[PDB]
Amino acid sequence: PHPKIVKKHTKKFKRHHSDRYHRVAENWRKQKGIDSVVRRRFRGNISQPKIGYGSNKKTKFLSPSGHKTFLVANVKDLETLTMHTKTYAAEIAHNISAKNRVVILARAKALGIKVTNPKGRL
Amino acid sequence: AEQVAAERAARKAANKEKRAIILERNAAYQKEYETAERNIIQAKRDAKAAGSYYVEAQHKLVFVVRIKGINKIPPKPRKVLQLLRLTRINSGTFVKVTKATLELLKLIEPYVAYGYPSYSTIRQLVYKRGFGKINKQRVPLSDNAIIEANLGKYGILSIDDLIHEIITVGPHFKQANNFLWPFKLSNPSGGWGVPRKFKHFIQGGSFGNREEFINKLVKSMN
Amino acid sequence: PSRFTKTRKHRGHVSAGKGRIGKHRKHPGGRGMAGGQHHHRINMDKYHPGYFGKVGMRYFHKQQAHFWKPVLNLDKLWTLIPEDKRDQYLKSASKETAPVIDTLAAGYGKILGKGRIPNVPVIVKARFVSKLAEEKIRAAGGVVELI
Amino acid sequence: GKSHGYRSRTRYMFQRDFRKHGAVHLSTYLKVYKVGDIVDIKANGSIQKGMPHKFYQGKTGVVYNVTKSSVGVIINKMVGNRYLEKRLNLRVEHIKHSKCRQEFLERVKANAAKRAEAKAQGVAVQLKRQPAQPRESRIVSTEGNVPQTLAPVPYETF
Amino acid sequence: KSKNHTAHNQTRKAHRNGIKKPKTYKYPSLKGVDPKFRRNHKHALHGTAKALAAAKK
Amino acid sequence: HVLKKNPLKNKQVLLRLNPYAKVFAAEKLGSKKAEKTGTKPAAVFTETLKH
Amino acid sequence: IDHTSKQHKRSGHRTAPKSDNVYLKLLVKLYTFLARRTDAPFNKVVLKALFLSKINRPPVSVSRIARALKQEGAANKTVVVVGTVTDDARIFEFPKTTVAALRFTAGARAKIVKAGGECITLDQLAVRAPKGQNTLILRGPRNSREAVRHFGMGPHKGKAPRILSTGRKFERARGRRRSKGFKV
RNA sequence: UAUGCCGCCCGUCUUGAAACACGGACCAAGGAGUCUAACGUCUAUGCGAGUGUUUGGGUGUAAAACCCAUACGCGUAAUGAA
RNA sequence: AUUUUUGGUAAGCAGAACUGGCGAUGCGGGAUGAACCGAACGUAGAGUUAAGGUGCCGGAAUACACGCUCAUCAGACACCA
RNA sequence: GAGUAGGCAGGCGUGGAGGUCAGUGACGAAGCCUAGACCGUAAGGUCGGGUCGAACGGCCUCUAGUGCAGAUCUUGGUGGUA
Repeated sequence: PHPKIVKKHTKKFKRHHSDRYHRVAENWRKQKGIDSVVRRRFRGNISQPKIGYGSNKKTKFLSPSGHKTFLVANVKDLETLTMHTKTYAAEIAHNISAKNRVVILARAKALGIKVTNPKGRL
Repeated sequence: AEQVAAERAARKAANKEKRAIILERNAAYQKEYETAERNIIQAKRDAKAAGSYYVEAQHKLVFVVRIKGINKIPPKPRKVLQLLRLTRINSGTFVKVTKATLELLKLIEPYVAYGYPSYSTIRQLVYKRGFGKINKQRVPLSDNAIIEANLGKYGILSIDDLIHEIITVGPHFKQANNFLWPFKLSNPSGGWGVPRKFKHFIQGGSFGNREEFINKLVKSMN
Repeated sequence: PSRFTKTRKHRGHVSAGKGRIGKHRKHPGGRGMAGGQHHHRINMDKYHPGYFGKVGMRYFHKQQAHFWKPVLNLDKLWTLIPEDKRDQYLKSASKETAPVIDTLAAGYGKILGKGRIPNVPVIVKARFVSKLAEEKIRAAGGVVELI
Repeated sequence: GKSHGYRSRTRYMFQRDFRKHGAVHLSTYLKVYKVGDIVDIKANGSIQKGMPHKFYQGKTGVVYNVTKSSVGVIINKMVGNRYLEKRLNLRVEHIKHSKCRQEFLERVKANAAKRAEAKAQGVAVQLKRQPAQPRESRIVSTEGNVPQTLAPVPYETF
Repeated sequence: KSKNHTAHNQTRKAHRNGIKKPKTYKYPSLKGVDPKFRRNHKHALHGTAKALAAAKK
Repeated sequence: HVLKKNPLKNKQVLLRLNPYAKVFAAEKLGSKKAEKTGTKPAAVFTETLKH
Repeated sequence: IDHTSKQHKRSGHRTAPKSDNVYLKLLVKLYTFLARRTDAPFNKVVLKALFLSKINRPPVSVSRIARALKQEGAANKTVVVVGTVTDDARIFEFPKTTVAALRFTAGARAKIVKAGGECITLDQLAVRAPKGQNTLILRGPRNSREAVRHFGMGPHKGKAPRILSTGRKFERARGRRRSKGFKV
């Protein structure tokens, strides 16, 4: 059980002029200009990251499922979330071979741990 | 370890005798107010019949509410408003009328509205917006136990005992008034009337001494 | 540790903490003690009074080994005797078992008289002594043997 | 150039007074000054020795030193954002006693008399002072005082 | 070409962190007080010290 | 105290603080009359009022 | 919201030791507990003195301890030093005492044991005196460190100039004697 | 993507920049408070009337680690031109 | 920038005094504007107001009430044109 | 609970270093591409799909030639004018 999850600002904080120029990436960067409309916060410009947007501490790090994501490499690592099945969701690491994913998903369902990735790697 | 029909029942018996003291006190204050009105009203009628006018004793309580913003206030009024604890707009305090206070109101006139707070308006304010200073930490009263904890030293044991020591300027007025946190009022219900506030009330503005019309304003702002 | 330096915390901010008007230029006062009498007089006269001008007479080829004379107070005099044999002297030394403190081997020129020594004959051997040093050693009941 | 001399801007203040020129009256000298006594500073331009700076003219301090023809006064001198302890050396014609401190030092004895009296009697002393209280309820009587109905005036030249 | 002098913002600067009284100790500065009063006062206080050192029995 | 309720309504925190709230409501003290057969107009006040 | 004071100003006092010492944190843990529960003014003093830094816990000498027990009525109290207890070979007589320090020096440990006394910790102290019953809290002199004689140098303070060489030719000529210009 | 309303181009010097003030066509990569001798403050650590092994010797699984004598620097006394 | 004020015919000029502001400041209003008015700002909901307005653009009375004005160059909101 | 210049604190990311997870990996490391997904106020992190083919990572610490849009910056490449 959890309180109904709200996120005060869902959409990403794209860097100013990331749309305008290719040299500029959208990875958020504070506008430190002396005349910057984004820094000075004029009516109509983008919104900046402010701590006030911080997610509720009871809903923080929970997925839509309501499980804190835990990266898992092997069965040894999966076998730590045994008494923590209501709490976490095992997620197999990106670099794990198909045969090792066969073993983890077998063990995951055998213990009753929810997984977000495979899929079975067809 | 019983301590369910001994300790619980003991302090319940203590609570009941205390509420019985508070009952007869609130009955005494109701009697004190109703006869004190009747006396002043009869005195006015006695004088009219005699053929000789009756001057009502100069008001000894004023309720001050700051109607101005915080930007562009000069050092003199600014610090006077820091001493009356009106550090934001629609902040209310009480002040006992003396020479040392009437001259502060002359200084800060353009930043506040003040007047003579009725019994009713005082009662509504201390009920709905009763907050106390306890280890500063501004704590809502909600219980006459919290008053008689901090102000029981001075003899006030209730909400209606506190409202008494304000409405009738007591020997422990300073203590009761400084205990009360500066009232955080909202903007008035139907507005101010007054197209432009920051003229003096007499001109058709709002700021300064509105003798009895503060009561109306404050209830609207409550 | 480069990673704790505020240089790492400065990356992004235009002027690197040195301001937009000062600009951080090469030498906007000179190069070390420059203008001490001119535009750094206030800092020189304050904090460093006596910097400028000469005082006293010169000494050509001043060997610091002539002026050796390191000092030992009487509060520290008894600390020279080793703790193995110390207490046997400090409890009834008394004339003919009066201990011999050679202060030159200990590496002191003069003995000065700051401390109160215990009332014991404490035969002291020092190159130099104060008037109050030899007073207090004779008072305690010892002597100063010059060497 | 600009003038910042010792007795500069002091035409009218070290001026003597109208028909109070000439000699100092002898009570000035017969007056006794002791340490801890609060004294004013006001120069007598007729006397041009141990005279205070125009700053200290009007100030009030407390006597710290006493010598032949002169006292020593401590004054509070604000400079920038902080007061200093300014020690003057004033000849005795440039100072006087402060009735400020005289009216306090008699109120102390008036309080001492009130309390020492009312300790062994029926007590309602209230030793503290209170400001001008809002005036109490009085009846104003119109017996040979039937109010005069005033009206505002028409305008007229001269 | 420049300007010369203004006492603008100088009060604000002073009052921000400052205007402060010199704290007034008991037993004040007995320096620049009449030297012969001092010369005597020492011997008076030394006398009072001896008189209470005699009183201690 | 998770919530400041309000004495002036809810009726319960009004009966909690100020137990005299019962007696006031029961006796109808907010609607006290209670006179008169005086009755004392004036003599000169009325002439100085009208004029 | 005309703020009277600085908003979000820290108390300006240490609430923990910047020391990461395990055994000091175990000692702080004991005294944060006792400070909270006991309601004896002693335990608040010891908690703060444990937070204090090397410059503000200067070494209390045995000679200073011997002097503090020379006092009449306070001759059998336990000597609470929060910091080092150093040796002083200046004195010869030392009495039988119990002293609760953070650290002792090999010389200080020798002298206190030889007199016949008991070298205590703060937890060995706390187990016998939860309220600091019959204690004598001492502090070494703070304003004796060599850095403090340069604090607030100016004319005419009589404070130490920050220098590296101390003879003539080094900060005695102009502005330290009326002969060469002026004095201070 | 449409629609209502809002939104001048950033960086810079500047009392004041959307400026008819300067740099910038575009992109990738490289690209600017470093190290050192000597020091002030504050803090941590050791030992504490002392302290500092490492210039050097002994030793070694070999530029490491481990051990160590005599000095020496600073401190333990200041003030004087002397 | 209001107020006191010097030089100057004067200035969006030069120089002072006290205070408040911009600089370093977004937001509601004066159409637009660094400085004027109102209010100073974490992220949202609800309620109420400030200055300013409520024919239409444009959220809001083509509201009520007593008068004045007819201009072949009407007049229309302080700083401010 | 505003904020330039500025200070301080808490973290995000990079090349290496010591230790550890008997970590991942030719049944596919790293790299790159992705109007797919999830976490984080953010710096960023994680996952799915593709291409690819030989290495790489989490955490506790050490260290620095450690983070780019501007410098008529450097080198290389590319344009609109056409």
